[PDB]
Amino acid sequence: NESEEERQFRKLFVQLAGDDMEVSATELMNILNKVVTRHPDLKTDGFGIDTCRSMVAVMDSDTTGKLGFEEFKYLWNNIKKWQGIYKRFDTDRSGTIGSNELPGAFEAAGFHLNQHIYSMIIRRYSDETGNMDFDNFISCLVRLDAMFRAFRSLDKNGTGQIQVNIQEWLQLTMYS
Amino acid sequence: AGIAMKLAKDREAAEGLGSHERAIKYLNQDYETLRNECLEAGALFQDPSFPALPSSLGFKELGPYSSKTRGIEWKRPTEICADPQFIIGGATRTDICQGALGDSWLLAAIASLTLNEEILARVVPLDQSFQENYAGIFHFQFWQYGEWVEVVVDDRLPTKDGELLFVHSAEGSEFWSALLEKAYAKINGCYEALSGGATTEGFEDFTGGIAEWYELRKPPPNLFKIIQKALEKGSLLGCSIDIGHAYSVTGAEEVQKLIRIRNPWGQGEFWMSFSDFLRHYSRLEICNLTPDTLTCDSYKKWKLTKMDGNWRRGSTAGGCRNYPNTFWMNPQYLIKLEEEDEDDEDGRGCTFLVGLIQKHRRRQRKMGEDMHTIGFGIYEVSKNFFLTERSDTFINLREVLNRFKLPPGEYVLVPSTFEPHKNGDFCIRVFSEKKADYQTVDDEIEANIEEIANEEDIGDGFRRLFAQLAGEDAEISAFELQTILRRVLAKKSDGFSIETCKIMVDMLDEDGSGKLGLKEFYILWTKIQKYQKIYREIDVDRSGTMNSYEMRKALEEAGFKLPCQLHQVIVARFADDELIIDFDNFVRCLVRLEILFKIFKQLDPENTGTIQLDLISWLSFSVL
Repeated sequence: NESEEERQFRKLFVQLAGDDMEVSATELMNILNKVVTRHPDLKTDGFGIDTCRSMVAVMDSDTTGKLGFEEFKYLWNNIKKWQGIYKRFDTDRSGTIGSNELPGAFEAAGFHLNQHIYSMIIRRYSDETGNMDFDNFISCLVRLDAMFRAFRSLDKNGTGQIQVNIQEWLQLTMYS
Repeated sequence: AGIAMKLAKDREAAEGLGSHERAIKYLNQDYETLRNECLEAGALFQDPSFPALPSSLGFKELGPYSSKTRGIEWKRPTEICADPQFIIGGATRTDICQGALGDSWLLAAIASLTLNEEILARVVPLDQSFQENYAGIFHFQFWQYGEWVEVVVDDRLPTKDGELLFVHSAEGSEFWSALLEKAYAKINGCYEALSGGATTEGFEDFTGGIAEWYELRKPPPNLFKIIQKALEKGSLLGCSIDIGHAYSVTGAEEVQKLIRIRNPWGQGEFWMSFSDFLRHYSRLEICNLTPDTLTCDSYKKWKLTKMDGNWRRGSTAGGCRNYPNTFWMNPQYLIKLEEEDEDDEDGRGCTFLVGLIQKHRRRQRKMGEDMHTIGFGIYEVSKNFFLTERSDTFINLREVLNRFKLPPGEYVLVPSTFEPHKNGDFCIRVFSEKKADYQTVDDEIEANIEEIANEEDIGDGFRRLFAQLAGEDAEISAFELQTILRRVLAKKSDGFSIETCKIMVDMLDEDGSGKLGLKEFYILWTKIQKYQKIYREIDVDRSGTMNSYEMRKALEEAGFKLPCQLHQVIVARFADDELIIDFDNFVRCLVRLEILFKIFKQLDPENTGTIQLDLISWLSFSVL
């Protein structure tokens, strides 16, 4: 079954929503920021409400703005893996990851794109100096993962392509 | 997870997935595939998803630690009798019965499947047995809130001292009934979940039809006509005396008025005056079959329609006139009755049945529990404004059904919860004498955005202050943008978030630089003025904010009309708890919504409504 980090988590869920076992985006925020931001080997103020809302959004296929526990376990897992990666690259523990290392970071993450997408991603999620922080690194990975998966989902047979109508599109990109 | 899961499911359904002939595979287990594996590996199937342990029994009344589960030994049929049979043909009666554990409403609902072969097959595959390709595995088909779901189970039945503790044949030889009940418990989480059941739900879940029920102490008029017309449609009628034997109505004639009663436990029947029927029994349950259920040449069937929808706190959860402020916000449907019911006695009209069943929710632990108080109103005659023939009937049942005979025309159906602000899903079905037309009544997708034409004009001061702000490149960044607007709006909500500003830039750039020029800053400023107006004119009580429910209004003013689903999406994603949408999110949504349309339009040159993307292009547009 599940594990010690999870049951401890399941705990917080029960107390918060009994048999509903779902969490709000702001509830999610409080939880994770009691866990990720509190360690001397990772400089971060934690995740922000917008980062959390996007987490709930990409993980919630019922349109209720509530994150389910099974979904949260999946998410946490990814967050722990990407957590390790962020440490491997925040060398001076500066709080961010240099603009030149990021491409290798996303690649250590399994996401193989091209120098242009990162020259789109970096520019889109970094601060003005060109560097990304823990919050944004995670935030960006959640979506890359979300959209990788959606693509697989709408491509049952494995044709390297998907077709979508205006309705499917607005849902796929609005709720994220 | 993700709406892409739902979007794939919808697609599958649109092609038959969920129909009786292509039943959804519960927990993805595929009967054959699992069977054949147990054969090759020469073993007897054991269900991973619904193991033979206490958890498959209960959690409270029948939970571990409880002295009711102490002693139970799961055993297969082959070990409880010397040649167990799945089903014995040539039956003229049934001998089903319960064990020490196991509800009685099951006898009733299960016994009713013994009267018609065709109705039993539908829910109990006939090509099964303990002889042929046996491997300790059986499947069954149940109807679930609209679609069919195939379930699998290993034949391990709970026993306590060589005696089934639930549903079993009296002669202890047949086993389909015991298995059908095991399966039904699985798809319900556990045997204990069946404790709070009701024959009407069983009838539905076992056949896929709609069930009218009548307390005989307050019968509707022309009941005898209803019964007679149901029997003609091959409907399943059952009656009883409740406060314990379930009988069925198998005949009704005028020669006086007579209804024939049959005991599924005898092989015999008998007639009685309609008068006695009305006085002896206390409940009549009519299970009205869908038109595909029976194939027996001409048995005369109903015409069926069914739709799906939901209610979501903050956007679509109003319901019940009593709440005029939100009522018009629930989903809305339209029924079109043409040909009337044929002659006989009473006046004219079109007969039809309407049922609204609320789908399963996470916290439902046992059947019949934590059910929402539902109901629906009907009105005689885009998405209808607060400017909106029966209605009423609001109970907390998993389904509310009303029978009607109305003059041919168009009516508007408004399903809803009693109180507003409650999340739940649902399915509506309409059974009718003659062909009727269903149709959703909602806003079609539309975006009509005002295209400002910057051009000359643009002031002297404006231009000057800009230059003294744009730096060497005469352009600013999303970061500089934030700070510039923060100062301005500082003098409602206190500042645009940095994500808001970045998407602004992605929208107005077009110069492909990551920065906004003078003309591009001008347009933004213009659009930023509009938003400020709209937001202001909605906040009629100057509170500095807006409420989730006003969004539909606001979107329309910004040039947008969207379907209920997208409105749910928008409030779920941008409104905070306590359904309030601040100004930053307010414009975030508008900018985002506009950019998403422009992009679709660019990727759809032919203007076809659908775009074809590959993996790499898909990631680029999904997140940039």
